[PDB]
Order: sequence, then structure tokens, then C-alpha cells
Amino acid sequence: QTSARTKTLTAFTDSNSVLFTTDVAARGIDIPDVDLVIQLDPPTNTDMFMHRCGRTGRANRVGKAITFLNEGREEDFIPFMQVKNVELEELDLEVKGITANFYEDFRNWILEDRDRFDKGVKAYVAFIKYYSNHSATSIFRLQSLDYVGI
RNA sequence: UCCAAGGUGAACAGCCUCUAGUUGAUAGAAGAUAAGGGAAGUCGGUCCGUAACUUCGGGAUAAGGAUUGGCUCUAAGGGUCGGGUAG
Repeated sequence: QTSARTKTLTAFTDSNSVLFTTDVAARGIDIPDVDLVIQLDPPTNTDMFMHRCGRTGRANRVGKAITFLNEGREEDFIPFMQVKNVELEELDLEVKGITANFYEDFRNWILEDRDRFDKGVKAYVAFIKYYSNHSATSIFRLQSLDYVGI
């Protein structure tokens, strides 16, 4: 609802805060003091990519943008951005804290309420449909998608 | 000069019939084929076996035997009601 969106945006704009948002906030709106931008997946269209990581860097401020790749066709996204005059420097991040039970923890938390199971399966299917409507078909292939991994 | 059924034909045609008309016309009796030769003649010789397809609407939303749940932003998505502890 519009009122809830306005209230959430004005609470976030007003102390260290993390925002889980779709492409609604990607373009146009300016939240000051935003340091880090993470794109858990590359966008459906690449034109919006520059907007999603564009919320930072105002007045050459020290801000970082990070993106995540699926290891299968990751060799095509970087040159695609390079042709569009965008250079993505590879970053190596250690997967800390995953010694044991992360997927087990997720699974046993899903088993508590069937609503959680429904929301998870619905989100997975929605992501599959979202990946189906992807530009640059060669880069993002449905066949090469890691269905079990997702 | 007017009216004008049906079925086969599956090529106008021809053939057969329904409704409706005829039995009229002196009566009785008693073209085809061919063995061998081949112009020697005369002026002149549609139906059985395959495969892909293939008609109308209504549906919108990735499918339509399966465990259906299916993208981002963007008008509306039936009405109403309901929030704590203390003085």
C-alpha cells in the first residue's frame, strides 16, 4: 500500500540501515548517506543496471557496488558490460560462517509453518519466471541455470 | 411466351424414378464374329499401403496429468469493523 511504502521510505531515509528493495527504488530517488549497493542478481535489463548501482557516488563519494554471478555463464556478463563501457573489477569474498547447518537451518525453519513453505516455493517459481523474461538470452540461459542450486 | 422434384453420374452429357399424363400408330401367321497370310484388292487402304497436416469460437498472461505456486514498475481489484499497561 502507498502509505506503507511512504512510511518505510521515510523511516529508512531517517542508525545503520539495510534495505531489501525491488527495482522500485533503483531509479530516480536519492537517499543520502548510502554507502553500499548489492545486486543479489543482475537485473532483467542491463540498462537499469547502471541505475541500480548509481544510487552512490554522489560528489565522488566512496561507495561500492557488488554483484553476484551463477558460475555457469558468468564469462559473458563482464564482457557485455565492457562493450557498454563498464568495467567490473572482480572481488574475492570468503564465505564466512557456513561450516555447517545453513541450509539445514533454513529447512528446519521452513518446517515450522507451512506459510513459510508456500512463500519460499512461490518466490522460487517467481524467480524462475523472472529469469525466463531476460534480455541477452545467450548470457542468461535457462538450460545452463543451476535449478538445484537456486 | 410462363412454371419446372429427386438420385446416379462423382467430366455439360447420358441413365433411373416421384407428381402428372400416355398405351396413339389396321391386325394374324409364317451390326458383329471368324484359322493362316496381312493391301497380295482397287486407278487410288477414379481405385489398394504410407505419413505429416487440416475447421469454427472462446480464450490473454510459462505449461496443461501434475507437487501450480509464475517477473519489475504502473489507475481500481466487494463492504465494514478491530490495537496494549497504568493513574
